[PDB]
Amino acid sequence: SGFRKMAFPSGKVEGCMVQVTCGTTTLNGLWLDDVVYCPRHVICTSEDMLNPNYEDLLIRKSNHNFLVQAGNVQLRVIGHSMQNCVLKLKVDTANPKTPKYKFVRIQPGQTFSVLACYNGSPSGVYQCAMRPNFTIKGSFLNGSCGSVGFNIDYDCVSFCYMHHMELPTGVHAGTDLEGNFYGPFVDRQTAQAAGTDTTITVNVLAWLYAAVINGDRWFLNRFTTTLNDFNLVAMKYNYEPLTQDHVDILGPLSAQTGIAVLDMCASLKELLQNGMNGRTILGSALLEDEFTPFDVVRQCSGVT
Amino acid sequence: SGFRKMAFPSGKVEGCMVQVTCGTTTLNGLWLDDVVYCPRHVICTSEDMLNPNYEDLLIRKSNHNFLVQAGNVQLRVIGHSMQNCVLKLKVDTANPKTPKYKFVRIQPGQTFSVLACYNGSPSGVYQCAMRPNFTIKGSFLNGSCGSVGFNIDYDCVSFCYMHHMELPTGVHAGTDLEGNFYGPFVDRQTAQAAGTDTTITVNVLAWLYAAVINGDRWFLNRFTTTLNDFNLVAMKYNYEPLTQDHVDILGPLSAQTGIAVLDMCASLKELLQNGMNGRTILGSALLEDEFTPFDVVRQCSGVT
Ligand SMILES: O=C(Nc1nncn1C1CC1)[C@H]1CCOc2ccc(Cl)cc21
Ligand SMILES: O=C(Nc1nncn1C1CC1)[C@H]1CCOc2ccc(Cl)cc21
Repeated sequence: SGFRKMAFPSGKVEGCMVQVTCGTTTLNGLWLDDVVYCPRHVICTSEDMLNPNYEDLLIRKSNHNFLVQAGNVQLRVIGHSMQNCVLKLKVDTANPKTPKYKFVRIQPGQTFSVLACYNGSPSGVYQCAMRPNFTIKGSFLNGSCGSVGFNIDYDCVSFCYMHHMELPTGVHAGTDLEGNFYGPFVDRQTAQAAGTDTTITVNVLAWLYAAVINGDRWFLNRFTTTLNDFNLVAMKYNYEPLTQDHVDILGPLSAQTGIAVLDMCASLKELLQNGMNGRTILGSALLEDEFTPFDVVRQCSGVT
Repeated sequence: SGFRKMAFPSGKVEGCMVQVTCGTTTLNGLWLDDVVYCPRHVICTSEDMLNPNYEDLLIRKSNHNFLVQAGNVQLRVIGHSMQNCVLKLKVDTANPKTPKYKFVRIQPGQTFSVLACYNGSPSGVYQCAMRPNFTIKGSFLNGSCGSVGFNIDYDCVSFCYMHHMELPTGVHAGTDLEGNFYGPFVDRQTAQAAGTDTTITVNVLAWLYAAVINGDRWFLNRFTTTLNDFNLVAMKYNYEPLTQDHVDILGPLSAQTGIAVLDMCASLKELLQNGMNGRTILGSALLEDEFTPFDVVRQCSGVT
């Protein structure tokens, strides 16, 4: 038993991390097959970032200007192209450590692990959620750009995020591996305010199921509710509306614990209305929303 | 910016995980050089665990009874010995993926990453602290025994923990890599109650410094305190006593923020006495104690 904010093992992704330098800018790249993926803002100076014309800036760059280093060995760049906000640097060597992989665009509320890197070297791994306002709350310093988010299904790594920037509010923004930003954000140093950071309701419920499975039951009450009644309370508390799709997704957790989804919604409703009263749930004093129902099942079953 | 419960990249440790089976028991082992380390309770049946005589049980086991599998390939066991609560299985092949490593016995309050494994395969990685009562609060299911805790200094992996059991209270106990248990626990299915789980005061202060560095400053007050006055409050709240050694260890964080350690102790004192009042610090509603002052410096500087 016990429930932890668990990240995927990062070894498969560590073997893909490289350093990419263009001029005076060094960031991280992802080396998969004979392609290195990195944020296109590697071509920018700090001045350029204020209003960059990436196509115009890219004209002044040749293959030899992109310095790609894997460990202590240099990769030869034989091609470069821009796909949305990412650059794809074709190298002459396929990464021998390339795992089975996919590029996936996640939905808000989904979780992933981030392997934070600096100069192509891994510093740490943590679990994140794509917030409903399309930001992530990570831990990224200067040089962390190009660090990636991913999920693993046994031996296939699904890359879902590449880190690009920190908004003036300290939250993070990035793209999928096709270079498309999550949300309305652009790779420009400009006023970009995030929208409302609502709570991922289906994730909180999944985490409440994880608590029951792991012994924390104090919050279970004698009440039930309806999707409409629950949603009225969820609106008031900046919680995402719960749909029948979410109820169906919670089905296996409901079956395992014997607690109907709407009964758990009524427990969540009372927690929102009365608070925790100085108590904790799974060692947390707030309602945790960065565990999906799939993460809960996976962690509680031991998927390797 | 941003501060996350970050684990070390686990690739170096993933390459050491093997499956060890003895009879009907399968658990994880750590393969370093030509030795596989695993909990000695791999030789036990569920009945034996009630009152095992490990030396007597071990007499009935030969090298061929320990089945060691690395991925899909079997390792030949050419020797076996018991060192405290761990078995050391000598194999005929040195692990080609053996990283630079040390075996270290950590002190209560120190942190480490756990690579949770099942059948020699990694399932996930999370950051833990050795509690002051010598337990850890992990996420371990049946089959997770032999999963290890470690820290990394650039390329050297310091193994500090091997998972052995879950106490009836859901907390976890284990040994260092010499097989010595942390705390008073024994590898026997018996009444083993944990002592008081006090809060790691020096870690909370380090995390309060991390909050200031990352923008969360609401809790800073106009007060100061003394080590003795602070410790009176810390005793009342089941916080570990703060020593001058702890103040010295917080020195670089104090210097970076310009907030004297005793002033931060006065902030912590008011937080203990008044609570958070429904507010959060680094996205937490409670005082976090599983970040050491070294973790805070490391995360805030970007050590790879
Ligand atoms: O935000 C940035 N990258 C990063 N990633 N995670 C965190 N941080 C930094 C620490 C903010 C870059 C990309 C956008 O253009 C600029 C412009 C100025 C500066 Cl200082 C940084 C950046
Ligand atoms: O606690 C155990 N290992 C484990 N590790 N982390 C978690 N869990 C299990 C889930 C409790 C083992 C070792 C002690 O002897 C026994 C005896 C009975 C049983 Cl059921 C398990 C065990």
